[PDB]
Amino acid sequence: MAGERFPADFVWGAATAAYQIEGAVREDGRGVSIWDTFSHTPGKIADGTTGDVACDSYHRYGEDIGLLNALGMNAYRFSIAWPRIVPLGAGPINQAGLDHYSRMVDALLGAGLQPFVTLYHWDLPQPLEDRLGWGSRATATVFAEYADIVVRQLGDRVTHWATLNEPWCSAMLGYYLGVHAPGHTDLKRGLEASHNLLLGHGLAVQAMRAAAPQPLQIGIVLNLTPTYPASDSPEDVAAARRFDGFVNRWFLDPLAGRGYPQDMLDYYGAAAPQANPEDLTQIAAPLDWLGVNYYERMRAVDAPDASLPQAQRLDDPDLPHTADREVYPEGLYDILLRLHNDYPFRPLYITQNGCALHDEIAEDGGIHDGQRQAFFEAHLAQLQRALAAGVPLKGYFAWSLLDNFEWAMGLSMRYGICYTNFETLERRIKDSGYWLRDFIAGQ
Ligand SMILES: OC[C@H]1O[C@@H](O)[C@H](O)[C@@H](O)[C@@H]1O
Repeated sequence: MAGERFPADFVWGAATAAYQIEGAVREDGRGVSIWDTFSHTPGKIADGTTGDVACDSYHRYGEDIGLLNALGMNAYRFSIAWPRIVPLGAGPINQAGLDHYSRMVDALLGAGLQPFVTLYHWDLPQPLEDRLGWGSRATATVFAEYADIVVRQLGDRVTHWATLNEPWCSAMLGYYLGVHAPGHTDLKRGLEASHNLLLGHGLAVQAMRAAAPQPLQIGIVLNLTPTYPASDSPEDVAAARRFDGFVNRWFLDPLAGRGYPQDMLDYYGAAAPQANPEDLTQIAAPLDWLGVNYYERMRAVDAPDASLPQAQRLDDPDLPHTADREVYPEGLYDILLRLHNDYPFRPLYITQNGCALHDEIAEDGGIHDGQRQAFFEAHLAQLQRALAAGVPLKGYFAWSLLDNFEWAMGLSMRYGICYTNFETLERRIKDSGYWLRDFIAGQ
């Protein structure tokens, strides 16, 4: 319809992550990941669940393909589990793991679904964490070797690759705030991890281009949180700037060849890595695209007594909330306009966008998730505004294809466009999924 059309070659998909969906944690040579360790640690997961079974997608990926087909998607964004490919992190290959993903790629291509592969969505092999994990430069080197191994096997068929998904999460939630695996709580550890993740990224790009049998389109995927000061006071504006630095610019700027943002370097002081020029060069290895994951904004107030970056969220109770977040579609417009005007990355993909609700199977057997339908409608409206402004946006992936193991929240927190019955492993398309289907089909 008028003003609602996307390009005919637009990528339309849904996204998942391996540990969240696959299960089969010890099958076919898979090693132990930090998320195996962490979810089996008492108290770390809200509801006592683990990824041991999850959606059982290792075995049931064909059912997932069925859902993607029923939704009329043309792509699927998924991650490869490093523990299935190099079970010790640095060590022998596990060919059974590569063969699994090779079959899955062929199944997707046979269904007309373009695979968008993420190499790292948080499942670091535990042996590497025993040697400091992302706290060690050596983890970056062996990440790049893993990236080489996978591209050698799959790069004849998969053109679109991301290295990392959300390094801010891996570094800050995993090593500073302790809420994600491996669960450390130190700023310096988080910042060191952030550097070695970026370095791993850059080394992997270069290794991937060398190993690939055809030219690849290589990206990185960042979560970006547009930040707004709660008032125009100097204290609140500065807090917004610091939070923006903490999440967004700390990664955008070095990727853009701009070094680390100097305001944040000066703020972090000696807790930040010494970033020698050689490493910054590697970090800025040229990228073919950037993936944006968008959920929420941050409306920031100063919080002098809080941990760095001394900025807390002030919830606007005017705006409505999902099960776990404030809904703010216009922030997607703002962040895309910022990337378009202020940074060099292009084209752009929205690699995750979605929401969590208290979804229930209704008496009729459907899932009436109208707030999620409205979430998608409003965000896609902002993407059409962004396209109208000249933003080079080439695709959209709904987060998530199906309800899954939602990290520290366990099975409790449902982000799917399809409902997963975790006892029977049945999947059912929610109403929001049928809305997406029909919206995409109108294209
Ligand atoms: O809650 C937002 C988060 O959802 C998770 O399901 C995804 O794996 C993350 O990549 C994302 O940061």
